[PDB]
Amino acid sequence: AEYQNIFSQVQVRGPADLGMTEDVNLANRSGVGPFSTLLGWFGNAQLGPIYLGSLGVLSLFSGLMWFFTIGIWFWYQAGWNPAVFLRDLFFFSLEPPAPEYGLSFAAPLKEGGLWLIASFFMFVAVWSWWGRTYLRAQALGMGKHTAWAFLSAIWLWMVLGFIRPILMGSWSEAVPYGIFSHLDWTNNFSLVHGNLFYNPFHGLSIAFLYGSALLFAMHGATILAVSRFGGERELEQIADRGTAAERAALFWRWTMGFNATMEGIHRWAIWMAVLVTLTGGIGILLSGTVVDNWYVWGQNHG
Amino acid sequence: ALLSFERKYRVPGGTLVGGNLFDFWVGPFYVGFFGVATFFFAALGIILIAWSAVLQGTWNPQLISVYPPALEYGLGGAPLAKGGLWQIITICATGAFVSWALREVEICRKLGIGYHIPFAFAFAILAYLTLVLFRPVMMGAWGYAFPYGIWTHLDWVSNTGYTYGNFHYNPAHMIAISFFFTNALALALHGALVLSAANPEKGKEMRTPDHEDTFFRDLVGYSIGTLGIHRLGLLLSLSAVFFSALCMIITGTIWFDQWVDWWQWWVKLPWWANIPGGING
Amino acid sequence: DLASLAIYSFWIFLAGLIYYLQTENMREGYPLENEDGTPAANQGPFPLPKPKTFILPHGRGTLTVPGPESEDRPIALARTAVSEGFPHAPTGDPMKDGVGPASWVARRDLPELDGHGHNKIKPMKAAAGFHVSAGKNPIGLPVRGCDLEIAGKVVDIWVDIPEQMARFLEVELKDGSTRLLPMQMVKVQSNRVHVNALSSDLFAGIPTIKSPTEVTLLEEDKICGYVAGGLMYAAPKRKSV
Ligand code: BCL
Ligand code: BCL
Ligand SMILES: CC[C@H]1c2cc3[nH]c4c(c3C)C(=O)[C@H](C(=O)OC)c4c3nc(cc4[nH]c(cc(n2)[C@@H]1C)c(C(C)=O)c4C)[C@@H](C)[C@@H]3CCC(=O)OC/C=C(\C)CCC[C@H](C)CCC[C@H](C)CCCC(C)C
Ligand SMILES: CC[C@H]1c2cc3[nH]c4c(c3C)C(=O)[C@H](C(=O)OC)c4c3nc(cc4[nH]c(cc(n2)[C@@H]1C)c(C(C)=O)c4C)[C@@H](C)[C@@H]3CCC(=O)OC/C=C(\C)CCC[C@H](C)CCC[C@H](C)CCCC(C)C
Ligand SMILES: CCCCCCCC[C@@H](Br)[C@@H](Br)CCCCCCCC(=O)OC[C@H](COP(=O)(O)OCC[N+](C)(C)C)OC(=O)CCCCCCC[C@H](Br)[C@@H](Br)CCCCCCCC
Ligand SMILES: CCCCCCCCCCCC[N+](C)(C)[O-]
Ligand SMILES: CCCCCCCCCCCC[N+](C)(C)[O-]
Ligand SMILES: CCCCCCCCCCCC[N+](C)(C)[O-]
Ligand SMILES: CCCCCCCCCCCC[N+](C)(C)[O-]
Ligand SMILES: CCCCCCCCCCCC[N+](C)(C)[O-]
Ligand SMILES: [Cl-]
Ligand SMILES: [Cl-]
Ligand SMILES: [Fe+3]
Ligand SMILES: [K+]
Repeated sequence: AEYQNIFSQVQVRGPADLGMTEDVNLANRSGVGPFSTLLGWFGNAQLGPIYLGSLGVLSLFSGLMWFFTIGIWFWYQAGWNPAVFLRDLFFFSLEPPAPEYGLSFAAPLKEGGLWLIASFFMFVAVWSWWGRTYLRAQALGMGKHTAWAFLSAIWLWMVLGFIRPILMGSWSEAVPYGIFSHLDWTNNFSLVHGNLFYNPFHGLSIAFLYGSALLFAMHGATILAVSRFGGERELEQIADRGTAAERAALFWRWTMGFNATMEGIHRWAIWMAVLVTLTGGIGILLSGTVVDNWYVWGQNHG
Repeated sequence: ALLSFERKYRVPGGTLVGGNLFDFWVGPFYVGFFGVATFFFAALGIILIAWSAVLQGTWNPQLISVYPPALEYGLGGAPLAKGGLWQIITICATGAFVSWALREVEICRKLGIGYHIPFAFAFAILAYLTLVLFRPVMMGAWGYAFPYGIWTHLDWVSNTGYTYGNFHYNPAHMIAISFFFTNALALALHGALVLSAANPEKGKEMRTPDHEDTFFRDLVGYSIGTLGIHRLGLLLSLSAVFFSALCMIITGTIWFDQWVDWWQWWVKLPWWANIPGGING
Repeated sequence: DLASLAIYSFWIFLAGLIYYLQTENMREGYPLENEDGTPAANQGPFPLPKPKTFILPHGRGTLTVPGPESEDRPIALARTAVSEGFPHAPTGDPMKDGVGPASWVARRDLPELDGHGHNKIKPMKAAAGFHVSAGKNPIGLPVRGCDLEIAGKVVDIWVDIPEQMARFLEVELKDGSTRLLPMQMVKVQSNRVHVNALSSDLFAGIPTIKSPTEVTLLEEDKICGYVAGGLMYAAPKRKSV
């Protein structure tokens, strides 16, 4: 067989790569972690260094407190018994306050308060992490596309957990922290809003989610197909088009009649992905605020 | 018309069938024997769909729907009006997809590139064939396939899922979803990453792949690298489709009860089955 | 109704987005050409975008696209038909002339640089601290062509320093000179390295590098093109296997 370049045949290693400096405060980088020959068959073998300034510490601490809060509730539900905790793991659930409390913070700990504490910590963890994505880009002189992309994911999450509950008048509308309980929530949400397949924004969100799989299979396959000419060196193919970039375009021109460039395919990419959650969040936000029943709505609007 | 750099690559050769008989282009499109096969299968397909439309009595594309034979037909043939057309259109569809994959192989051979693209595509085709061919055959009837209609196929998704309760509880389906959501996460990151390096802050020099590794290591403590990430996207998206095919091939065949109840095997392991407390005691 | 307003607006946005994306993907290769290299009459309904300029690192200049497209090299091919749409036959040896699947682009004849301005790809012998860390080490193995004959022996791995990966094998020929083989086009086996794309007699014609401790982007393209070309053009010399 031709070698297909999914796994490497030979690994080479050199001194740990401590990274570019540009404007980064080096006092906040760790040393390098270990090298993993296991990862190195597929990607880079090197772990670390990681940058952890104050916003990183904040984000991690908060993320851990989100997790500790949920886990405390789970162990309690398990009667402090480890066997039960493992047995029933996917069944435990930290549930928001009852409708009766609206948007207040008056609910007892065992019945809503703990949920708010958990959400509080999640909110801090995510937004400070969002800040990290901007700031690490800025220190390296780079564009802010990652932070802008991450924001599209934040959008769905904010809508589900915070914006839509606030607009509906109660925390009882937010999502519970539990593996099965959150799946039950999702299912119920569709039923109660007359079936999300009738929400055109849900349909679009699916188009994009499937489309992202289509597109990354296309793109990943294409780059690997032209790796025998250095295709994965995309930045330098952008700066100085090579026969990798030309064979890649012409594959697609000849197949489907049009094609991308090495830079441009990344723009099709970022947008296919980001529109999953952008359209998704619109779809959800409209549900029960403006549209109670997508079936019904669809009968009156095409 | 050609791209500015295209002519040097439009040489003879690479065909799998027909020698040079079909070694040519129409505009940008490569033809080949598989281009002719594709056109034939697609064209016949669309014509049969259109005729089906006429027997439904509509031309609205939001209403046109071609349904497989009813379950009573088993795996036999059915009259055209009542399932036959679906069976023919499925054969045309399959023919067109495989012809498309094989045309892609011819294009690779002419271009001197690897075969990764049509190989990837073959996963999509196998997903399709699981729903319209393999699953219905194992379940004993074409009527278990989905119908070809913009909205009617969505009805089929929903009826098929609710046959087994909340379909969320299918474990292969959970894995499949994980791969889909992870794939889209990976696609956002990769696109943003390359663009952030190609389009730095105003007035600054393009960054380097080294800057891209640095960004990720600074952020999460790890960078998969530029080969890595293309390997990853391909793996994530192909795995998402493999697990999709899997999650349906087992449904109605090896498992056909409510998917939530499958999870009782774990809960009822003997060492903790009867320990009191928790949700299940 | 607010949902109707949002979906209507979304479609308008998505059409403008697609427009914008398609025009961004026309910064290379356009305007479209006739087969003789002159501008085609039908450019499509998308106009070329306004140019952008990339500032290249390390004093290497800028790139402005779209701009004047030109191959900057002779294309040894000729028409085989009196009308548009047919193949173009090589007029000499397509492997030597670099056409078809043997094609290369006139990239810069300088090496690709890393973040620190050092050559990105080096022979491992010149790469401080670099060594094989996993897998069969190919240095020392004889190299076999698709004619099942030995074309030479592996004398080094050329490695990407910043991404810590093997990019080429350097292969010494019967006469003492060396060539680079792309890593993606070799199969490292327990007792040999096998090259499907080239028969042993084609190894000498692999395009050489002008300095033995670096490669230029132009040189990579000639090497990679040539070796890929062999899939098609060495097919006569390729035994069943
Ligand atoms: C995969 C699991 C289920 C299923 C579940 C869903 C759900 C759930 C949804 C869709 C949605 C869609 N599905 Mg479906 N769908 C299935 C199988 C298929 C098949 C197939 C031959 O196997 C096709 C062609 C489609 C096609 C479609 C599109 C009509 C629509 C957007 C998809 C998209 O963007 O994908 C990603 C691909 C791209 C972005 C590339 C572009 C593909 C284009 C849009 C395909 C057009 C097809 C055309 C209208 C069909 C006729 C072909 C002609 C006769 C030649 N589905 C199977 C049965 N599908 C969504 C919708 O809005 O439906 C109304 C939606 O919510
Ligand atoms: C019975 C169920 C209903 C249904 C109910 C819903 C509901 C309810 C929702 C969806 C939504 C979606 N559904 Mg639906 N859905 C159904 C049928 C389908 C079918 C199908 C084949 O039948 C498909 C393919 C889909 C597909 C989709 C997606 C397009 C969309 C979610 C996108 C996404 O990326 O979310 C995942 C992305 C996120 C959740 C963003 C997360 C971002 C945050 C910031 C990450 C934080 C991480 C945190 C810090 C933890 C860190 C962990 C670390 C590893 C430590 N649905 C049926 C009809 N669906 C969502 C949507 O947008 O709908 C419009 C939604 O709310
Ligand atoms: C645009 C649409 C898609 C998208 C995009 C997207 N997501 C993103 C981004 C972008 C562009 C980021 O930049 C950001 C990121 O950083 O990615 C690497 C992110 C992100 N998307 C994430 C997840 C995520 N994204 C999802 C979805 C999506 N993301 C969409 C499909 C989903 C789902 C549900 O589909 C999930 C679950 C995170 C990986 C990351 C944001 C991180 C974050 O907010 O973190 C805060 C929480 C913490 C810091 C707590 C972590 C605690 C650690 C585990 C410490 C461990 C120490 C311990 C002692 C170890 C012991 C145990 C070990 C032995 C295991
Ligand atoms: C395996 C991972 C993912 C993937 C990958 C993938 N798809 C691919 C490829 C790859 C690698 C290609 O190379 C190929 C391509 O050319 O893309 C531009 C393709 C392709 N994926 C496509 C679509 C597509 N892929 C999808 C999914 C996926 N593709 C996965 C998520 C989906 C869905 C629903 O999620 C769709 C809709 C096409 C754009 C393209 C293949 C085009 C093709 O086969 O053309 C030849 C056939 C015709 C032109 C028409 C045939 C007409 C039929 C005879 C009649 C129609 C019958 C049909 C069954 C009716 C459907 C009705 C619907 C309402 C349900
Ligand atoms: C579970 C993963 C999902 C997380 C969800 C959130 C996004 C992902 C993030 Br939040 C996660 Br992956 C990040 C968590 C990582 C926590 C790491 C701990 C940091 C640490 O221990 O540092 C302490 C310590 C102090 O160093 P210092 O004293 O500064 O040394 C001197 C500096 N010098 C050399 C310049 C002089 O550092 C060390 O010495 C040990 C090195 C730490 C190893 C590097 C961490 C590797 C990380 Br955890 C990798 Br494996 C994560 C894997 C990929 C995650 C991908 C997530 C996205 C899908
Ligand atoms: C982030 C993904 C982790 C990848 C880990 C899996 C790699 C296993 C590779 C085995 C391949 C070994 N070999 C010699 C066949 O190439
Ligand atoms: C803060 C807003 C919440 C939005 C949706 C939350 C669903 C979380 C999914 C279950 C997490 C359970 N876990 C990881 C703690 O075990
Ligand atoms: C997302 C909608 C799916 C259908 C899109 C069909 C696009 C066809 C593009 C082919 C272009 C061929 N040509 C010569 C006109 O460039
Ligand atoms: C699959 C390609 C999607 C692009 C097509 C959407 C653009 C149509 C915009 C005009 C439609 C009429 N309307 C209601 C939006 O004004
Ligand atoms: C999902 C949307 C993807 C469809 C994109 C349609 C772009 C068609 C571009 C055809 C133009 C090609 N041309 C003539 C400029 O070379
Ligand atoms: Cl492999
Ligand atoms: Cl019918
Ligand atoms: Fe890429
Ligand atoms: K060395």
